Amino acid sequence: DKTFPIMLNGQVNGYACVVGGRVFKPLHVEGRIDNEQLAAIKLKKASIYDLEYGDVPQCMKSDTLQYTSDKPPGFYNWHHGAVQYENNRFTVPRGVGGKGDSGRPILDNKGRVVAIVLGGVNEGSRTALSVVTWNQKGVTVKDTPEGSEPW
Amino acid sequence: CTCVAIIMVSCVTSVWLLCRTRNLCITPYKLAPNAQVPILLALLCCIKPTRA
Amino acid sequence: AQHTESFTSAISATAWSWIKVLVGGTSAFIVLGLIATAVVALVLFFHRH
Repeated sequence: DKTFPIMLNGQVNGYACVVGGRVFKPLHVEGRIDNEQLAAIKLKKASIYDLEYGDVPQCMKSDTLQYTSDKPPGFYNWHHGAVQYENNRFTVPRGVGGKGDSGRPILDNKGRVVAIVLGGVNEGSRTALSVVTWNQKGVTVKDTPEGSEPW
Repeated sequence: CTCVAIIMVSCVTSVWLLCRTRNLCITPYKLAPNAQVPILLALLCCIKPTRA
Repeated sequence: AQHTESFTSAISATAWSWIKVLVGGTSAFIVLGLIATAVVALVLFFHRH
């Protein structure tokens, strides 16, 4: 794939994804991007939908194809494991869910992006992820678990 | 004082009866978290709507 | 003067029409604004489920 780290005094505190049409970057993190061609991106704030301005030209466009609605509950390619559910996130095991790795995409079997993680450092014996999802026709929904700290 | 006693003895037959039906509105639906409530009883007839 | 001038003794019918237009229309222009934020909140709430 193609995802970028955000530098803050030499350390990683977030991951910025790119989808065909608009780039993405979480609101709770800050720093400088690691690209010269992404250094001219007009940064702007938004609501909890996590909307950034994808002003990148045609040179690196069509990177990650968007996945539509009617998502099956089957296998999904998380970067540090796998997620198998549709309505909410599958209970990933312990160990994963640290800090500074926000915005990591959850891919599909065909390499298509379907959600972007936002928070949930720890819930207890399991770990629930607060991701953005598209409900029935493509309207973007921000879904959160009870008491999920940003991550 | 009779006017404020009839009101206060009939205002306590409200919450004894309205909250009795409001418990019966929702208890066949917190027993079923995998089924969606009808939209008539979601807001109008019973107070509490669907959450997440 | 035989009479006693009051506070509203000078306002004509045409001058009170401009009072009601300048009050009624601009107050209702905030009611349209206030009803707009209570509608898209309901739309985004219905997108949650």
